Amino acid sequence: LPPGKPEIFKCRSPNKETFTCWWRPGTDGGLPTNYSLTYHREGETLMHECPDYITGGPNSCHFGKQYTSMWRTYIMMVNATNQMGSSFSDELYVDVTYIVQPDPPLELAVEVKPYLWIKWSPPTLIDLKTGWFTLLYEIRLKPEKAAEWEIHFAGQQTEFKILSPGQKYLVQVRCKPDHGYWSAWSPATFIQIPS
Amino acid sequence: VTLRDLFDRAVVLSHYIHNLSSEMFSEFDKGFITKAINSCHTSSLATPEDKEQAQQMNQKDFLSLIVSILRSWNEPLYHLVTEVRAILSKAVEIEEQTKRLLERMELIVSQVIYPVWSGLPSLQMADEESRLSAYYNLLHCLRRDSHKIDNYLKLLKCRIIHNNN
Repeated sequence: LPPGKPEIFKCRSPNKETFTCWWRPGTDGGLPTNYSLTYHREGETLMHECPDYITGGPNSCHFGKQYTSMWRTYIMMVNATNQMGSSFSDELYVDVTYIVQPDPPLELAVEVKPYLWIKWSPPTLIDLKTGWFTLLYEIRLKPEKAAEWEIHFAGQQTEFKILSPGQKYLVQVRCKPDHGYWSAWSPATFIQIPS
Repeated sequence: VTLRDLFDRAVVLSHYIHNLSSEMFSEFDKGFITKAINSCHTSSLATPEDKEQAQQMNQKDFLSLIVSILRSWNEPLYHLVTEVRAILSKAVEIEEQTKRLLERMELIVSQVIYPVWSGLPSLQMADEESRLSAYYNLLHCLRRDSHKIDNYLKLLKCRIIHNNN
């Protein structure tokens, strides 16, 4: 009848300016009517509550840029509660600096002139121009029944070029920050090379 | 000599420094995060924590900071090595590079007062528990500050030698 010890199982920042964490209802216990996320930051005694339970969706806390600092630990807890009782997640120690994983890149186009010409864009709402964010890219591609993919690292460039038969290629691009996590591959683009 | 050439060099160094301190901290792990809270000698400083505060802070100020932060770390870096003798290997590497970076850094400033570190006793500690807390705090703090400098440099470069493009 009472919950259900919860877990904050991941946090992620897509751009060092905001971030979001996520929790799972607990290892068997009752149906939690309510959830609560509280935290403090180092260099501060003051106890906070989640600023925003909506935008991240189901079982999530979203920290807008107004509540997001780089280089400062966040000590976090979720409370799960019933008419019957309650339980507290373990404290989670988390630092925005080390949970950066951007969205995938946008508008992957492929043109076919002796070479093919791949072009993409940053995920939106990264701030690249200013120096704040630094985004490395990577490209994979494969004929249609190939066992293994071919990966070409492309650094900070938003374009790249390969030298190949008369064949159909699936191509994908992903991106990571200078230090952090690879985005997921973007959706595939398709290109036929003539003779 | 050129404000360019130098910046390019700095970032190259900063990025490389942040990497080594990551991996060193990383393998060093092998619940101490709990005592690392508020443990860094640079906490005292007024560093920007946002894109929005980094932008609001000008070239001059921003660069003094960088040099303070770097000046601050040769002390602990040096005793970190001193005391210590791959975990040894990387430290001797970080000491050098930070030295080259502060050099390049001091160049930049001519063309365009820092916090003391006193956790030495704490590294030479009788009890293994405390010893490891102090080493963990050191490393976690260096990883943090390497990251911050790198990011701050990457920023000013864009600001000044690329007018934010």
